[PDB]
Amino acid sequence: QSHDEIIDKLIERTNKITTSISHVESLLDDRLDPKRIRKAGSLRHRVEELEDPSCDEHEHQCGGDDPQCISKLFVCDGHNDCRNGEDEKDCTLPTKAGDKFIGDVCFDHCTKRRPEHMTLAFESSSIAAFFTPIADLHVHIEIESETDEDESEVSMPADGEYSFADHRLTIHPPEEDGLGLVGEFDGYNFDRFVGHIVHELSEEVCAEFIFHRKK
Amino acid sequence: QSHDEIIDKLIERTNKITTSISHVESLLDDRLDPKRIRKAGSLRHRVEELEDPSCDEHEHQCGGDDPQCISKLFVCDGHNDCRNGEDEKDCTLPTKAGDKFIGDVCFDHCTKRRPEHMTLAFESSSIAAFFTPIADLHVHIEIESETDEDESEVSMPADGEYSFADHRLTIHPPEEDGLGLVGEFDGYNFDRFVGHIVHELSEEVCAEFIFHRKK
Amino acid sequence: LDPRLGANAFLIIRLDRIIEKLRTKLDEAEKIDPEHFVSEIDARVTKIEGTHCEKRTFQCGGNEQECISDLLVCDGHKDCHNAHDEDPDVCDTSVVKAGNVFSGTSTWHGCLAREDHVTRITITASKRRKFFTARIWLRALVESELERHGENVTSSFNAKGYYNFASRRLILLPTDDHDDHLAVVCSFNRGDNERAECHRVTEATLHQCADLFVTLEEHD
Amino acid sequence: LDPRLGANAFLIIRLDRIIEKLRTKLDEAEKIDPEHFVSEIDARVTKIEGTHCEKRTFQCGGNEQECISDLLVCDGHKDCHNAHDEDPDVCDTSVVKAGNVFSGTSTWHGCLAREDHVTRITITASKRRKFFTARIWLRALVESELERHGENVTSSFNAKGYYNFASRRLILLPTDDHDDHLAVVCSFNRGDNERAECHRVTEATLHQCADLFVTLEEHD
Amino acid sequence: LDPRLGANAFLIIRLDRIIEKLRTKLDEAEKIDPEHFVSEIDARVTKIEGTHCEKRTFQCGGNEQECISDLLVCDGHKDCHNAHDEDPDVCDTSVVKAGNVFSGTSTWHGCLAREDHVTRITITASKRRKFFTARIWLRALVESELERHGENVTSSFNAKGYYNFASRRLILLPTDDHDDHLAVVCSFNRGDNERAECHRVTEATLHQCADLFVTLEEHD
Amino acid sequence: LDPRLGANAFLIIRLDRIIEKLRTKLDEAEKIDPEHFVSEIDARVTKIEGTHCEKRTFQCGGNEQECISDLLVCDGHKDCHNAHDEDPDVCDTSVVKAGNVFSGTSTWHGCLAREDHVTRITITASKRRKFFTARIWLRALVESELERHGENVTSSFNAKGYYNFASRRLILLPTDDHDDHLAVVCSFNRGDNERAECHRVTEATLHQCADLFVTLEEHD
Amino acid sequence: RFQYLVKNQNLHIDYLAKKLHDIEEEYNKLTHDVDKKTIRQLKARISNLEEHHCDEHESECRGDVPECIHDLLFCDGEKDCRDGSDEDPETCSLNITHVGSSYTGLATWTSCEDLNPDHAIVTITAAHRKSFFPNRVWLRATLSYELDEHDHTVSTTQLRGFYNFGKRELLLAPLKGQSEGYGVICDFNLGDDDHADCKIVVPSSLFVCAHFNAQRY
Amino acid sequence: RFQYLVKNQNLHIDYLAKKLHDIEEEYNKLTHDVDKKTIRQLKARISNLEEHHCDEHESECRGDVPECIHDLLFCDGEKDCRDGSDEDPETCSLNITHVGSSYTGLATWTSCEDLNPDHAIVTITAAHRKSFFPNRVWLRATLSYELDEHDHTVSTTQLRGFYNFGKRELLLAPLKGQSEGYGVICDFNLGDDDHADCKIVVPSSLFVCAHFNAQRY
Ligand SMILES: [Ca+2]
Ligand SMILES: [Ca+2]
Ligand SMILES: [Ca+2]
Ligand SMILES: [Ca+2]
Ligand SMILES: [Ca+2]
Ligand SMILES: [Ca+2]
Ligand SMILES: [Ca+2]
Ligand SMILES: [Ca+2]
Ligand SMILES: [Ca+2]
Ligand SMILES: [Ca+2]
Ligand SMILES: [Zn+2]
Ligand SMILES: [Zn+2]
Ligand SMILES: [Zn+2]
Ligand SMILES: [Zn+2]
Repeated sequence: QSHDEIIDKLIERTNKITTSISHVESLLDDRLDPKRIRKAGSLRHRVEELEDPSCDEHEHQCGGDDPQCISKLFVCDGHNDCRNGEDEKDCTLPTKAGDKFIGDVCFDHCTKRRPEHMTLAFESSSIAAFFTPIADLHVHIEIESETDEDESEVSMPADGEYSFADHRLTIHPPEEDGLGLVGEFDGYNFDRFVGHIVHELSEEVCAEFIFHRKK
Repeated sequence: QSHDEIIDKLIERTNKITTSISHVESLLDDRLDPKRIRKAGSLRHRVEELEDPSCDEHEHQCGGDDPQCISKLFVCDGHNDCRNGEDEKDCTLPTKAGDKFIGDVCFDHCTKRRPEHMTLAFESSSIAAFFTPIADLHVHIEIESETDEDESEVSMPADGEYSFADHRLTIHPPEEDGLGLVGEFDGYNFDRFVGHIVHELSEEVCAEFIFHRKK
Repeated sequence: LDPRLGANAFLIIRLDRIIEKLRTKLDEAEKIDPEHFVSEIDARVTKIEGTHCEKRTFQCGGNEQECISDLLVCDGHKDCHNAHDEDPDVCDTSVVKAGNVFSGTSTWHGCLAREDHVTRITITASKRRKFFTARIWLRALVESELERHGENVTSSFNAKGYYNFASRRLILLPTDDHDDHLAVVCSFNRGDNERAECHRVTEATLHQCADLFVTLEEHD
Repeated sequence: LDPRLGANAFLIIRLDRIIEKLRTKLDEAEKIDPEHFVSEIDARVTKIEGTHCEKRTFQCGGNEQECISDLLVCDGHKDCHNAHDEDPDVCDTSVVKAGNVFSGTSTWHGCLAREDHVTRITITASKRRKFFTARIWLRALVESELERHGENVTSSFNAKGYYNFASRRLILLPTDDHDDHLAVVCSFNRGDNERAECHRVTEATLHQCADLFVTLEEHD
Repeated sequence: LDPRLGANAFLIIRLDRIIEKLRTKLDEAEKIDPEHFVSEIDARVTKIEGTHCEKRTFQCGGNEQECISDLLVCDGHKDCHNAHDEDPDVCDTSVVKAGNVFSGTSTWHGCLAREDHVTRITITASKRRKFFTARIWLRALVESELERHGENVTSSFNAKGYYNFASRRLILLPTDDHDDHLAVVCSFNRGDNERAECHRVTEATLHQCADLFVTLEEHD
Repeated sequence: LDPRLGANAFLIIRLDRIIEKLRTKLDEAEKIDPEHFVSEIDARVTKIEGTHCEKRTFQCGGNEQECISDLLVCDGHKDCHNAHDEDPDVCDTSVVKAGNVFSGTSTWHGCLAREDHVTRITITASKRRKFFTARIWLRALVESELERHGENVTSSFNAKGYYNFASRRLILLPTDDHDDHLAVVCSFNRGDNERAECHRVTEATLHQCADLFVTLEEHD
Repeated sequence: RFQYLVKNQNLHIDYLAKKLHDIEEEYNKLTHDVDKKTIRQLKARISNLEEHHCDEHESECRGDVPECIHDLLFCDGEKDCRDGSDEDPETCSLNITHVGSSYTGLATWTSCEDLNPDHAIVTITAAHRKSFFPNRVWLRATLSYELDEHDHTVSTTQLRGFYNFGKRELLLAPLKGQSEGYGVICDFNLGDDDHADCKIVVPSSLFVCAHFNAQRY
Repeated sequence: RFQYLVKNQNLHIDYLAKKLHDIEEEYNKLTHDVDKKTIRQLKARISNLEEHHCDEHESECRGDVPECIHDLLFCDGEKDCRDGSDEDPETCSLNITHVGSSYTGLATWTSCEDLNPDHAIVTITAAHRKSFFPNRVWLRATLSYELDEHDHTVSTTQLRGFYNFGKRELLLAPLKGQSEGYGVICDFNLGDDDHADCKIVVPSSLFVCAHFNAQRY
């Protein structure tokens, strides 16, 4: 009631606040939830795609409340070319060695197997020390086919690069049938990208697969 | 990175949990929120009033999942008369010395002043050591009237008791006009009670005021 | 750094007492169930309002209100517009699952000079004719731990009866036990399958000899 | 600098005891009020000097001295040259606000063989005719905790009367209580509205049966 | 108990760093506003969908869609069925409150060999005819910190114009400054009153000489 | 008891280093596999003893020895008395699963003045006719990182061929690459599906131009 | 040598995390709180069984004091209730009389047509509130009820009427001159603006031809 | 002598409480999160401007893979979409075709009647789903639109039709033999089950007589 009850009151009150504190720290973290950011930013992108092009054909938009067009050859090159800096603050390579991506077909008018799925394994990836804007990749495109007369499996290897310029990895044609893969990343996602199979020469789309990062 | 970064990781994690902990302690407190209890229990009462009487005229219901009727003369008497104990676990006197209650009229067919308000000040309150079921009170009923021919003020004093038996304080007639006050408490509230002004002899209701505890 | 690390413990030890005390709260919380209480009031009130259907009829969903004979109460064929007369929750067999035990105090006010004693209704068996689901036929054991000349005695008897989903009524009649026992009757009108309101009655008039509020006994 | 800072505390702890003891002094100070005491003497003396106005008349400001009939004492119309006969402080209704309670010892020397007991005058109600403000009409309850044959008894009665601003007199007559009670009469001549000088008297002769000095009871 | 109390401090000191770091988060949180961002997309998209009303007309509430001439845009009389053409938020005078300053980069692509420079539109004055509210008439100062032969120069001029609620357009023409300056034109289509999309143009053809995205400067 | 408990730790800390060092041993243990090594010797020796069946025939279980034509090697129909010619382990498709990569040093001694370089056989695709299982048809990529005039070059070519369970032979011929590449031929006679013995040869005579021992590359 | 005290501390924590998850888990396996919209309906249902002093043509203030004021005085712009409850938004909500508003339930007829329980739908077709007389929101609606559950014929009578803020009752009658069909009375005394106790009446005597408890949408 | 260290500790705390309240306060003065029902409407509005491959008579699965299946196959009991999105509840919600359902907006006519923008109300009067043919929820409704904004006359035509799960479109036409009025098409491609893009058409050619963006209630 003195050196006993007046000491356990200046304690049960220390906690009664330590709660109200972390309680807010939560409500705050809820509005900074990065998962919410990308998810929303991702939505923004979809819109940016509908709007008339913000910059010329071969230029990179730096966004922000004050736009600036710089050459795509400058995105992630080591030099601060944009006032805001976008051209240099987001240079993380998504498809890096070891990573695997599973694609679910949804429109196939050309592949030789018209497969249900299509795995995309990234073997190696190296960036040239003097040209940061492009990372070169080596990939194995795996496929599990199965008909009546037989049952085949495939793992065609192909070279390819990833351009931080527009988050688009181009995978050079594996087989000599003029068919290559071109997946362009969301910008904020990186665990799912639409993969278009095209005729390199023409650039004709003839197969769409939604690729998910196999985690 | 060793005795520096491995020590601030076994710390920023201690908190990362101390949050998830108090986070739940909150969700729990939210379902035990006493303010919610009474508020709901209060609702229960309103219903108990519509249902046929649970016990005889002069008996107290102990409630619970197994009901038992005991004499009202046993509620808060010092002896454990009910199996569950209700008759003895809720014996807190609401209107105790010092307390003031403001009543808002809403139906007045008898008071001499047909006043807009009506203050109820509790001067003294004492309980007889051997008869706990009834607490005796001394109250001053204040009134602020004001007409054309004059402007009166009143502070009539009256005796009265509070029966834990049914949370009903009876205030004996102040003036010799056979008019007394009878307010019955919610059971769970205690900061608001409906005050009926009646003719003691008859027990006729002729004035209703909602009394709020002036806090 | 022995201090910042050896002290970061007096910080953790706290969470240990906290997390523990927190266990006690989660125990208190399970006792004060809202979605349950509310249901008690709903049923409590609906009892006053009274189903808008004549005796022996089943009232359907508060939206598409309509009366159904309890011979279809829960027969397997969609009879109400909202099919509320086949809604699983209405026909939970578990209310009177064999092995369920209900106890409570039986206050007498009608046909016996008995002191407030306890009754213990326990379901013995329960058949459900596959060609007539509207009723759960069942056998049960009724015991009454009451005090008589001297010490504690036990007046028990075997019973047979049925459970009606429509009214959530459980009727238990004596198995011809020629010792003249009062048939027990329970209604599970309380918003749950745990508690029921019972009465001891004469099989003939159904006149109420006593009030009995039972509760399903916990199995732990 | 652990010393100059850890010691600058033994300096602050001091102010803590000081500030506290200082609270006690502010309590002692409220009891010895000067502007109040002085007023007691003023009134005390004016009582000896005596208003220079004939009975039933109101004396105005010590500068523009002049007599006014208490039928205007405080009627709402400026009657004195200095208007002191409408000065708020003269007509503070609060002196006899309903609910005010005055207690004190009633020493008897005239019409009763009573032992020095206490009287408790408490204002029940108070009307003030809007067309005649010069008077506060009021009802009150007079109680007298006195000892008689055996133990403590209470001789009380209801009273009706009025308060006159001009003379700060409060007259309370019995509400025809045919038990023959002595009308009480108080004057608030003491420089404040808290204390008053009273006497029990016969309504007829106004002969003084007893002396009673009351004080307004604190509400805390 | 020097230990449990002197240690209960190392517990409080924690909350001190916490509460502080928490301040930083509340600062980060104010930068990432959702209800605002969403609005940017709404407007961003509505811009693509395009109001279903012909040029110079005001589209009303997405529920009771209907076209109104901007001569009523915000005139004081309920013209739309939903009255959205008088909704306060549509006619916030503050968008172009006198004293507001907008800056931003002006990229040139049409009528001048200028290097990407900055323009600074600042509202000088703003009258609003009480008998014709549909428009905010205003004067403003346009400055352009651009580099020429040598160092930093400043090509500024005074302008007069108006703000139209209906289209949230701000038109600023030169005050006959015979130095031939390109009239500026801003639209506040961005979901807020802080940012606007502008263009420098020829008052005649309204041909777009340059793109300019301004932002209201903070006053702290 | 601070000592017996605070010391019982120096006892546990030990198990921590132990358990860790123990991890290293479990790593060393995975490298020295017995049931595998033994198999290497079995096959190694059986190679000397030589299957008692004529070329292009499959030897069955060491108990019920008997010869089967590799056109049935693994066709789906029980052909041997012990059915060893359908035993799963004989027809593990995985030996040459598409995506498998084999590397190793190619020492030349027959048709090219090449310095000991490395070859990298990697299976591109693999079909298996459902009406003729006895063979795995496959396409593959053969690369040879060899040094020529100056620095590191790469002489690669696409190949087509088949895998025969009976002999665990993998034959890879050039896809008509008119650059004249030596067909590669591997036998997985080593007791496992990881290692194989290869030779570069002329598709005509099958004359051996070089020795190449490959190993399946780890995928981690 | 150094992590000897840390390697386990992180464990004592990895511990708490579990003893807690095994709690947050046992939590979810517990009935959640009830939507306030439910309690509201109870307080309503209940408040409807309790005794009420307001005499016909009068409804009680929504305040804390159950004062009774005449129906003709709710939502008229002048504080008539002691506390002004007759004018606060929660009372004068037009939520009910909004154009297009539609309430339906299962009509079970007890007095004017063979028809076996069928679906009734009273939906608002237009409604204006005369600027100078706010007490009433004059409106027009349609009452439709299925005829033959098999070929799906359905009767659709046009109605006229108003909505009483006081009684919180929707009162509609046939337009006069169209096969003289039925009328309909809906009480929204159910607690919120989406549930009502409707009854198809005979315009003439307001006599209950059939009853149907309705919901909104 | 003893509280000399406590009397202030409680102060250091009474302190934090304030430095925090002055935070929780500056918090509320910040825009709250947006109701998911809003984002949903955006993702919708947006998704409607994006290019879509499904050819007339086909609608895309609601799954993550934008696969196109024929309209005649949604909600028929057999997983037709790669992932089964054509059969999950969020797709086959009857929420729209519920009896009594009513949608209204402001109809602004562009081709078949003098009428100046007036209120349009398409409300569902009855609707059954043939047990063996789930793809369609056959129904009946009423289309009402105000005539004279002054005397409040209002047209009420009865309709017949169904609701297409695929296109998420409500298609109603006049019953045939009642003044040959109009029909109505409502697309609920707006994201949720309460907003729709309705257009009053001429039954015969589905030609747009007028358009009105509707909401439910
Ligand atoms: Ca750059
Ligand atoms: Ca007791
Ligand atoms: Ca049935
Ligand atoms: Ca006067
Ligand atoms: Ca207007
Ligand atoms: Ca075989
Ligand atoms: Ca009013
Ligand atoms: Ca009938
Ligand atoms: Ca399907
Ligand atoms: Ca027109
Ligand atoms: Zn018995
Ligand atoms: Zn006396
Ligand atoms: Zn300029
Ligand atoms: Zn080679």
